[PDB]
Amino acid sequence: RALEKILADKEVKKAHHSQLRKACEVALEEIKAETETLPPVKSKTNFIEADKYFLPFELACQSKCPRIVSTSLDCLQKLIAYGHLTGNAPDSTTPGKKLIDRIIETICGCFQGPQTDEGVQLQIIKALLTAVTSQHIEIHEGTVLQAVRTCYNIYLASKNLINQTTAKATLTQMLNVIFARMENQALQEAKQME
Amino acid sequence: EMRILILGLDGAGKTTILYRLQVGEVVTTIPTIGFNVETVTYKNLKFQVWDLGGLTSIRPYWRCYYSNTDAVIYVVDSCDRDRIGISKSELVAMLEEEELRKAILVVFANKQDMEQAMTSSEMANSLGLPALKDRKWQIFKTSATKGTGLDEAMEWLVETLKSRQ
Ligand SMILES: Nc1nc2c(ncn2[C@@H]2O[C@H](COP(=O)(O)OP(=O)(O)OP(=O)(O)O)[C@@H](O)[C@H]2O)c(=O)[nH]1
Ligand SMILES: [Mg+2]
Repeated sequence: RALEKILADKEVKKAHHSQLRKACEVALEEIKAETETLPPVKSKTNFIEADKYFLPFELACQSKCPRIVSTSLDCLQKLIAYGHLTGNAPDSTTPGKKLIDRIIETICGCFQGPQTDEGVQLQIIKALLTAVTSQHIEIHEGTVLQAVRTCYNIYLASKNLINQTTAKATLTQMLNVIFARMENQALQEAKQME
Repeated sequence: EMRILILGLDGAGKTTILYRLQVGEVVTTIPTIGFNVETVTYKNLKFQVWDLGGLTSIRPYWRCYYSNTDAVIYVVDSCDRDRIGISKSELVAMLEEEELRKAILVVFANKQDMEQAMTSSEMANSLGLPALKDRKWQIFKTSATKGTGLDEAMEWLVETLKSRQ
């Protein structure tokens, strides 16, 4: 349900970048064919799980208008925390890394130095958080590291104290989450052998 | 723009409140792990309101977010007779943090609409609110679902923030 509203809102800001506009339109159309409150819906299969519907967002993050990057980071964070973006086999890239690791890399890639918009900065920190910590999806440990890195980068090189203390916070939370998951994975290993 | 933490145990109604405040409607929620942050405008004041999850395991992190907090909306389930002691002890703990010395406290005695609800007075006593030192604070009977009491609580918070050294 959220999907439709957000995609139309995606069309509104700018068409000077025509490729982005077109990709949003195609994804919206496929949604209408599959169909044949404005915040995102519940997990169940009845709702057609939006996976490769993703691509207009990769645009939204690499768009320049920081209010639309900020928008993208937001709605991603939402639906991924709802369990709507489970991820799949490597797409348009070499294997040894699932599609989840791809979206995370594209949210890490919205932050480049202190210059970047702070609304975006925070949105990143937030998306990065509910990503690592989603009950629903596992991560390649290198993608974990990249998440951690981008966060620590925002923490050190920010110049917006809010985003500093929240990046410090999500930093703690993320590290503690992933560490605990590694702990009981190893303890199940130490017991299944038995 | 002012900083608000919405805190309180898991299932209290924190998230429901946040989005009821932002977009004026009730939405369906999940347990907030990590956080939600949204910007809320009320009676023409701009608030950055942060909703954090209340799950047992994710409570220790609340303190990481206390920095530069103008006000805490502390949401308590009025029907949860079982863990109000926990609400008390967790509130006691957070008000000891130096970061929050300047902070205004608003207690949402939430889920008032429900038959099993404790009275506003009973809850205040339960939380040891009258025992509060140097806190500007008030308690409010609320329903996030029905929209009950929210505007009253917000009017109070807004007027109270309009009080500068
Ligand atoms: N009857 C009644 N039910 C409510 C009220 N407010 C919230 N609820 C319900 O109780 C649930 C509370 O969940 P949330 O709003 O996520 O509470 P939360 O404290 O944000 O939860 P965490 O983020 O997991 O700590 C919601 O699913 C609502 O349907 C209320 O005022 N009255
Ligand atoms: Mg919640």
